[PDB]
Amino acid sequence: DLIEIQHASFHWFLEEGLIEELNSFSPISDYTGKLELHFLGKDYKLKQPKYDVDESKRRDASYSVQMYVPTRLINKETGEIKEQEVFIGDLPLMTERGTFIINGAERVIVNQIVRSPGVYYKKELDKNGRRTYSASLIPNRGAWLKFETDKNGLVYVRIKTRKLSAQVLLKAIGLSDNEILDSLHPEFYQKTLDKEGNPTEEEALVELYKKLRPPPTVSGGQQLLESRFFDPKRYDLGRVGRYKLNKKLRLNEADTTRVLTPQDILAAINYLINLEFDVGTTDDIDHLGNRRVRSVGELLQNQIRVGLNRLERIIRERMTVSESDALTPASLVNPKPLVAAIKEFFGSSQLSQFMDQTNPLAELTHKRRISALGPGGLTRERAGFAVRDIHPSHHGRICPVETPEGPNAGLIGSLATCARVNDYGFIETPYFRVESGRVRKDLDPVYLTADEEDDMRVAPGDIPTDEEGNIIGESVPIRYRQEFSTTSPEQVDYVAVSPVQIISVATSMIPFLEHDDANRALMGSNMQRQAVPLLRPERPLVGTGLEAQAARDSGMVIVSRTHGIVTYVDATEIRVQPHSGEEIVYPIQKYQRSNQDTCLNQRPLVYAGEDVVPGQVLADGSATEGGELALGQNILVAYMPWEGYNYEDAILISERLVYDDVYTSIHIEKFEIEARQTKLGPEEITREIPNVGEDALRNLDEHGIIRIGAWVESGDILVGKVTPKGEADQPPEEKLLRAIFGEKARDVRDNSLRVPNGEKGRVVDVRVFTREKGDELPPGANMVVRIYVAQKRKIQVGDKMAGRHGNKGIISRILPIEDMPYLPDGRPIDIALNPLGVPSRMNVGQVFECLLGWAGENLGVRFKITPFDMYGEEASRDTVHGLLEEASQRPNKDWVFNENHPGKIQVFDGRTGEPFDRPITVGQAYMLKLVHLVDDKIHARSTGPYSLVTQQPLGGKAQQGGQRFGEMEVWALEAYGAAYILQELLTVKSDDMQGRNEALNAIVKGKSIPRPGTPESFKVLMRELQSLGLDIAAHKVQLSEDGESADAE
Amino acid sequence: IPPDLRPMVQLDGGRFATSDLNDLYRRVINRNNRLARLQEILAPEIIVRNEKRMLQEAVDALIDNGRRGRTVVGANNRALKSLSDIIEGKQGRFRQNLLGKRVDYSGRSVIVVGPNLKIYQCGLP
Amino acid sequence: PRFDYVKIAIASPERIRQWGERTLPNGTVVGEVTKPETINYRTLKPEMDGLFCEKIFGPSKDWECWCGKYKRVRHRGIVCERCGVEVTESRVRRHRMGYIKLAAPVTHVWYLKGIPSYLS
Amino acid sequence: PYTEDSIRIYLQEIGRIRLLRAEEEIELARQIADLLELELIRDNLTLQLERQPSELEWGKQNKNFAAFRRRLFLDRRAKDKMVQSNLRLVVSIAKKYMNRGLSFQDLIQEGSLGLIRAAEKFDHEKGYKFSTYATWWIRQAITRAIADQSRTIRLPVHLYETISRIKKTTKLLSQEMRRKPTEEEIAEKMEMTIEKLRFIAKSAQLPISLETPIGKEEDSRLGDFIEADGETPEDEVSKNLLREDLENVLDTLSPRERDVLRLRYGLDDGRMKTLEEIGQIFNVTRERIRQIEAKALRKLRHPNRNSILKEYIR
RNA sequence: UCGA
DNA sequence: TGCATCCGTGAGTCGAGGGACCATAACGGACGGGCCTTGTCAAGC
DNA sequence: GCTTGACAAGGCCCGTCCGTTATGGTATAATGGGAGCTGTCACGGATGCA
Ligand SMILES: [Zn+2]
Repeated sequence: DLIEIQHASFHWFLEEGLIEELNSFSPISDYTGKLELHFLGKDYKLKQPKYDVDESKRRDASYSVQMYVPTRLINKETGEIKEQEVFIGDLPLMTERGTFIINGAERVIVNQIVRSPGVYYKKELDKNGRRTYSASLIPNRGAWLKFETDKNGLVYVRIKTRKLSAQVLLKAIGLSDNEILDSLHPEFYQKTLDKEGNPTEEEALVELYKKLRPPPTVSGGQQLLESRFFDPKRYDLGRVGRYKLNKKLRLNEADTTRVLTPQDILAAINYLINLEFDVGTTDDIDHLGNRRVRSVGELLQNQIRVGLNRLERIIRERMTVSESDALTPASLVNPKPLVAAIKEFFGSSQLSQFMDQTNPLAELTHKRRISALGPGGLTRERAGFAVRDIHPSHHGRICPVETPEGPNAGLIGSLATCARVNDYGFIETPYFRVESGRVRKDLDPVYLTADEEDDMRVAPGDIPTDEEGNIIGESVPIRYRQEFSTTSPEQVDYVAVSPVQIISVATSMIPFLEHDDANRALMGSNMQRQAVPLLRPERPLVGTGLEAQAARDSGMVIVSRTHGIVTYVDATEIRVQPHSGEEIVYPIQKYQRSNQDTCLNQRPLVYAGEDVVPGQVLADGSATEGGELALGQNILVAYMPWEGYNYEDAILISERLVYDDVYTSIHIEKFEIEARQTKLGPEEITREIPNVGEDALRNLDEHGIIRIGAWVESGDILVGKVTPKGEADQPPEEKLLRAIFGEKARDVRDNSLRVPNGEKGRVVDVRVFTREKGDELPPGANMVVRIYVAQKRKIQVGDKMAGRHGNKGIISRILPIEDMPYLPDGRPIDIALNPLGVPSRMNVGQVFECLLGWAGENLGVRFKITPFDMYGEEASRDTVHGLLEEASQRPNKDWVFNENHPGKIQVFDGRTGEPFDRPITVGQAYMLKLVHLVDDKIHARSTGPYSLVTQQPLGGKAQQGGQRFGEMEVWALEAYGAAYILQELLTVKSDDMQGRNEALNAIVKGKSIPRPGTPESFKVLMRELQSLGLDIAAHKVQLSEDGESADAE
Repeated sequence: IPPDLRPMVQLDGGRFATSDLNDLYRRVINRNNRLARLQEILAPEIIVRNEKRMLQEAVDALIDNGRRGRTVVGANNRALKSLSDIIEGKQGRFRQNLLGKRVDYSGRSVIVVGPNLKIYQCGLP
Repeated sequence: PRFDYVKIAIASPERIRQWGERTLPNGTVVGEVTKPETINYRTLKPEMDGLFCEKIFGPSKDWECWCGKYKRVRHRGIVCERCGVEVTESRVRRHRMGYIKLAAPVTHVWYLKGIPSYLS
Repeated sequence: PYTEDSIRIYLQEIGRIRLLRAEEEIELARQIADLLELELIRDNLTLQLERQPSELEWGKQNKNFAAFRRRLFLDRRAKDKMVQSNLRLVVSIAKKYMNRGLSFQDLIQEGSLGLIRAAEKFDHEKGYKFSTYATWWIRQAITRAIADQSRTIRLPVHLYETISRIKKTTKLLSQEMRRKPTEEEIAEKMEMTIEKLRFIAKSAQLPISLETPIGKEEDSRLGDFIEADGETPEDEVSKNLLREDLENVLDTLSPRERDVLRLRYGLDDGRMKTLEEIGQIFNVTRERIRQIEAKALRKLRHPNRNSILKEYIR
């Protein structure tokens, strides 16, 4: 299973994470001691949800459950036990795909990588001086212990504040002079004991309080130090903090997990002194053995911990004011601070991200992202060069290729294919045991938790092995202590289980990965997660074979579980019968809206009367073919330059891709309107709207709302809504115009929902959610109407297409089939790609892919080639050229392979009919269609809305915004002679309530006027500087007159 | 400041969209009316001294929030926008509204290569 | 208009109150903010003393005062004797500045905590 | 030592003052009660001494005037001692209120205003302690401070009792009706209409800030998506083009007929005039200006020389 | 977060 | 009078997306009748 | 080409009605606050510490 960091994490929270939080919260007491409240956390209910999975997405709700615990309220003096179940909070459940539904939108919880708790030592040179060793005891939650060591044998303890001597903390926790020196070399400790005095057990708590809290008190020094490291519910090492203390310092005690042991502070000082004696290891901060990951089971444990602490303040403020008895325990627990704590984590936190649902490849990748940012991780400004590079401990755990380019280059990683996280939070990799030069591929792997660095010798999965005898190679390259070396095959210990263990699940879909560059393989893995689901997908011919596993783990593929006989198959359900209440129904969704405006259509695959197996595809998804995944189409390609139509990364396609419904996707948009409550009068949805005739009232059913199946275009009316007005401030021009022809204006105003510019399609869902029907509504709303419009988009000029090797491009021309070049059998060419971008970017694998897919086209065999071989030069060139020779041995196909030029044939011109001078490489390429279509990039504005303060035009496609003329754009016009264009762009086009009126009136009348006025943004800055206490004004230097000018008035 | 430079509009749901200048102006007048109340009823001098210290901190947080003391917050845990924090930053009035503006009669689109054309000529939809 | 140079100086307390107090046909001036109230919760109209007051910064709507009875374009340039709001355009609100009279002096934070602390 | 936390500075000046005993609260209350009768005489004498009782001492009725100032200074020091020493009680009460609307600094200053009022109304003859009676006045001045401050569009004091009354009835209906809540059951037990309850829920909404980040980063704010309350220049330009065409059909009429339609609706003057004010500047009485405008509006409705005022109907 |  | 330590100042440009309680008196808008003020209708000077 | 009595329509004006709103009070005793900062790099002053 590829999703185990989400399913096993939420399963741990429902049985171990929720029980541990309620056991530490209980019991609580009052100020006097009259009654006590303790919970029973291990007997909670977790009742049934309210709505369905598909119903919660359209009703704008969350798939959540109610949490109830039994609560026993006892009293100290009077014997009474009050058992009652009290509501705790709303907990959203994880769906079957591993996601959550928050406010009708599907969301994921990205796993965040942080540092592991423990002690870490570091050699630091602050200046050109001696060698200083530092320390840092990091807990899971609480204060930090930073031990430093200066020159001349002075070890200090810093607990944010100023540093202090090591004897001050070591004596205040409770110790003797003989219990320190017996377990310490004590000759180095005499230099820090001379210039520190010699305090007793009570002569150190007073001096500790004088420097931390600057009167000292004998009772104040004990309450300050115990609350930092020794008090419960304020300092936590964690289950993994106790494990890292017993490994580094080699401690004998274990299973403490709550209180910091004072013997552990003595062991951290002893390891720091011995670092000057050239013994001990300096820890690394970028090592994956020191870096942990956490998931939904751990991140939810911190939100209930800060949510129950707010509940502890109200539970102690209600058992003291009410001095009377006979009170119910259900009124002591207020669920309001804990409901708002869970709702803030799932909807308002940064780590809960919007789920990418373009294709099943992006859904599987987004659940396995390893990001180093979040509330407790790193910062965008605090990220440096060392944290973004690849550590040598990332071999097989984190993918070195798949990472987003730009700002987050290296901070957001991806988990590898065979990687696995244990219960402690460390990434593990499987390895096969090698015994005396023989790979023992018979038993289960070892799953080493990054402990193979300083102990084991690990070989990758690329060495030639024999059939159970020995290893063929005499020099095996291995890795030992983060360095590569070639040793004997009898000296190795472990070997990798797969050659795709290093790369992730999205990089493994690229065939011939070893022939492509690592920079273009980064782009090829990112463009595969943006491919739209087509209308009829097609499986690739040069697939790697891992597409079948990624389709079943995405959750959008109906699988069988019963091993039965299929009875009834239609377009909505599949009914089988289980055998060794026997009729289950598998529902099939038809054209459901996704998050990225794509389709989630499922098609039936099986027929009636067929034996099935557990793990068989019953119904494939939208971007999924039969069994395996399918994100694009296999069509003909040719690497030849046309007449400037493929000049700089441009694509020339044919007309055959248009009328054959190739690269044709279905996009479903969703519109929203609401009949709110205006204080002047309630708004309602009517059909008789003013100033709109029969040109737009054709699809309404006398209710103001459109019908199902009506073709809407740009500028129509979906929901006709009116709004009452109470202005009554008519100008004298409109009063004279209305008095002539009559037709007195009504009190309503047309606020109908309309279709935006460049939008069309067919309406498929006109679901209306009103009150008194069984659904909750937001306050200040009478009727909520939701309109879903689906449209069928073909492939056009301006769309961005790409392949699996980073050869992205934008189509500039769609030629007919008689103008495209044609093969010597008469078959035309679909895509005419440019061969100039190939040798400059090292995209060699895309030439191996098309030449192998052309061999699979004439044979019809659908090759499955795994990456990272076999014999050198005999597995990539002679595989392609050897299989192209077999396709040429057919009696009908003799023109496929040539002896002089192997990977080339003769191509004829379509316009003139003459052959070209040189042979051209042809093949069957697998191209994808990305989400960056030409329809979403069109924006234009003449005059629209304006800003609130600066009175400048707004910015945005969805709100009719204007393009920003920034500071780099002024410097280009200032370097030109364009002074009148610069004054026009800053005055009459932005921030002038007077200059915009006269400039617009000049074009309609036909006589332009010069000299625009003062812009509004300068007068805002003039009033802001006067409010800062600065007498700033503008004057005139005219003859015998120095007067201030009034820019505002 | 004039009230249009600290605008108070109402959203569609009924909530008001106030500015951070209104919360910093209200802290000055609430601590100034309390100081005039304590000086009238002959308050103890330990309360008048503490009231004048908070009046000193209210104006300094209004001018430059976080310059001398701690940064005051509101409902959300972000920093409040003072009078000086709207002109010095990258998102201030100088670098986002004076040197660079959003212009009218503008638009954008993706570009494709046009052959069989000339220079000083572009394709416009 | 057209200006030739911009000069910046330290604002005296007689200069800050010059922007605040405005001439009104009455006995006293009303251009001082004394209350922290902005608007009303029942109606969307401001109060007669506050940060959004109409007697200090001007009328909220065009040619309409706060109390009523002056909601026409006929009255231009007069002040209502019942309320005190000048009947003029609504664009005058972004040009008028009030003032807050303090009960204790307060040092400026730019001159004290600045570099190199010109107050010290 | 130098520090920056102003709450730590004020808490150090509180702890430097010794607390009062049980017998010292009775002693200081007698001088405050002696100060109550001293200010009541001055409040009764200021209505007949031209509001200037600086030397008018009715309590004495060089040695008597010096002893009167000694008793006035000693009585004001007793009220100075009772409020200053009981400042630890204000911190213990205001620490349970520093989460709703105000900070911890503003609650101690508002709670100290209730400690002054508790010192004047403290009656030592009843026998109760000072900490029992002053708790009712510190908690009253803190709760009144959240009702009057800590909100931009502030709500009255009686409205906060109405919101707290709905929250007690909704919790009451949750015990009787365990599932399926509604809004009509809450308005029935409150004896109010269904339209008043929508006004309570709208006024109880907290205001949002204009500079809050609406995304996952600090790239955009809330003020970038909010339109201004102003008319677009497309309606202000065509308003000027309406003057060029409305005055075109008026120049073809009579000069007497054009003068009636301009001053009536408010053209070329900025002010609307009635029918009687046009009749007083002319030598012709009523019922002529009405039938002239009835004749002027009749000829403009005919399809003759008025074809440009056809698509102006909005 | 994602494109150049 | 020179050497450490701390604090304040900077760190690319565009576009898309999503997102406590109660009692009592003062204050003010709503409702209703009276009073001119204003628009309209049919003949008659 | 103008003029006069008649018939309602409606805006202010001035009373009261009751919801709304500002203000003061309650008596066992109660007496110093929480919530993060701990992985950025470079330069320029300003203390301060010998
Ligand atoms: Zn008025």
